[PDB]
Amino acid sequence: RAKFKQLL
Amino acid sequence: GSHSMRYFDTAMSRPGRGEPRFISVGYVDDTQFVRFDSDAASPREEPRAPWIEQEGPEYWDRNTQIFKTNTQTDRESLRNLRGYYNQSEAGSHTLQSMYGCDVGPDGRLLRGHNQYAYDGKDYIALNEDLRSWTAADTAAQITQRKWEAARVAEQDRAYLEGTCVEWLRRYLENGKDTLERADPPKTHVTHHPISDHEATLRCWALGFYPAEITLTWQRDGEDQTQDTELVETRPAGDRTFQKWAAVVVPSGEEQRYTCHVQHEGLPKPLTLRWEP
Amino acid sequence: IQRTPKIQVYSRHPAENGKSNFLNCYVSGFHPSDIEVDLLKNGERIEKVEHSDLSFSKDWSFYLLYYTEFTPTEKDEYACRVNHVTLSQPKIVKWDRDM
Ligand code: NA
Repeated sequence: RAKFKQLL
Repeated sequence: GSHSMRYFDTAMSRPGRGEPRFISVGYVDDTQFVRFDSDAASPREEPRAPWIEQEGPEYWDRNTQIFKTNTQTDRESLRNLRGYYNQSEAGSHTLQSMYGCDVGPDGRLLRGHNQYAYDGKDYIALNEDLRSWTAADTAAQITQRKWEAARVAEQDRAYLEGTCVEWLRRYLENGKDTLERADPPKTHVTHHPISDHEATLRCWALGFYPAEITLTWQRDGEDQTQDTELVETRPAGDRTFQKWAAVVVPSGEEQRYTCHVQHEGLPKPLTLRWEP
Repeated sequence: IQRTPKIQVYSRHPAENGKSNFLNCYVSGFHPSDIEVDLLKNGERIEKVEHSDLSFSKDWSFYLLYYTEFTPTEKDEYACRVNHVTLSQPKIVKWDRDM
């Protein structure tokens, strides 16, 4: 199950 | 008996050739179970493992939504990183990430991972505490302060300790016949004359899963690390892996050499010799 | 800033002349991800070769597997031809049954 990534 | 779920994401800009390509591939150990590629012509059918099929369309929709959001986030991240490094708009750049969790035979969390690299260089990583960050440089310090301000580590920790572990356990159950089956290496030793004076002994391991394996040569019971050529473990295309290790030995001295093989699928470690 | 690909060319199953098999070219350890791989039969490009999905190792270096069905013989020569930014010219690695 994928993870929401955060803006660098 | 231990296992890992890991996503490997690559976002790569390509000025003049559209928006950056985003691809995310998810693995349970050495088994890919999902791919999302922004360049794919028709999603679906982008590949998914069998034991993923039973999860149903709501599961597919949810993951697709996350991948689509991740595509945009990584594109914006690439724009930010270009600025952080004072880079021109002309070059291609690459943002990679790895995230996921490791569990033990009992399914308990061993540790979580969430880390990045820019242009092949480590950029930022969530520490093993799942609370603090290690930034590689003054650019990544900008990301660190943004993530600290938004309490991002807390969100990553919740995913890593919760979602990640719970879904890995589910996948393992549903795919037990494959994911929890270790296939041992099929092994043999070959002999390849180089000259009248010496020959290569090559110890082969074939057909094994998972990829982790130890393959070594000893001479008179002593490790030959420096004199051993060890190729990288390589996929066969049927889920299994292959590897070999080779030593150059003096003619007639072959029986002094032993190949040693350890792997999860073996009831016990192997010792092999050339058998002419 | 760049890493040159390692290249291995090999079969899925033990080679037996006259028996259908799969020819693999595994490229790994490279960066950046741009790469061009051909499988060759007697020097000519094999059509419709498939490949795996771009992934990488924990040191961030990329890997891809290119593959096609083939039936080995005594006479037919197979190889893999790779181009990457780190290479001045395409690198050709021959299929050798013993590797
Ligand atoms: Na990425």
